[PDB]
Amino acid sequence: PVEEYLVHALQGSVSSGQAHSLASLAKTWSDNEGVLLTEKLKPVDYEYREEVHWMTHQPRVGRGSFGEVHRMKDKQTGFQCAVKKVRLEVFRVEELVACAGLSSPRIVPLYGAVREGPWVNIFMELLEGGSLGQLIKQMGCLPEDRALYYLGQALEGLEYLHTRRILHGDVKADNVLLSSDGSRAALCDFGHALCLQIPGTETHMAPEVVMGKPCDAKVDIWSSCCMMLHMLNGCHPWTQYFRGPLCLKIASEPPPIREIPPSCAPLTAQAIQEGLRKEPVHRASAMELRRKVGKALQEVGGLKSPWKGEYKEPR
Repeated sequence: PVEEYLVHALQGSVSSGQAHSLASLAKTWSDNEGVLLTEKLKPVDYEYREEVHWMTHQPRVGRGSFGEVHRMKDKQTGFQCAVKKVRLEVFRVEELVACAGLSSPRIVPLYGAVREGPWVNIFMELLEGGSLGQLIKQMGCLPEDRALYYLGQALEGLEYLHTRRILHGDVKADNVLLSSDGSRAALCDFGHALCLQIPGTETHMAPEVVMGKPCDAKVDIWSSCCMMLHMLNGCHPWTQYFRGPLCLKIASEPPPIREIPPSCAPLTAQAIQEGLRKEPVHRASAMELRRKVGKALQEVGGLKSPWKGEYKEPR
């Protein structure tokens, strides 16, 4: 109830504050208010309004599944970052509560969040390498060493989250952002996150999700391995082989391990198989798989292939 009391001073205002304060306010989001977490983004006279205090790039172009992620610039500081626009009516408290206060090089830094009208604007570091999703499309598919390298980094992000009892909930290439030189990958977008003790991408769904079973951190591991397949093949699993209601096929069919490219090294194939066990209790954890994937990268000679480089044909 004292938490409830402190939230009142925050309501109706945009302030520069700390992560815990943003999390507490976000709990009330189920007309301009919020907390900005970096001095690079500054409120003006209790406000932070779109096209007034911050502006989106040029004519508005987006990234993300819904074209909801934009480049933006603080008009006062000149600082450039990314904004994810979320509809207030659909906003999930966990999108901010699960990630406010996190600190890991494997998770994209949260810069703040501001409600304005029917919008929750979530601000974060702009990673100028773009998304791993964009990279797969741009390059066709990724060589084995680079795919293992990014899976490894995603799994390190997952270790950090799972230890803290946070389920990401939608691990996929679109949700992995890259530094300008491609050397650093970080998890982003906690829209589907859950605090342990709402559907992610269907192709990446674990059998226990589709079957309505109780879910734990292992769901992120299955999804990360569907992302691995996406990286190697240039397409999602279940894209070929099945052409109807997809959720049923995930439940009834063997894991999509037949999509592992034959040319992959044995430990790569082994790692993907352990992450794609249908029963969660049999599936590798984030730590186990991260060690296996790190070893697999070493087994193919470490990271050698070019950042960008040459278009490789999708399967």
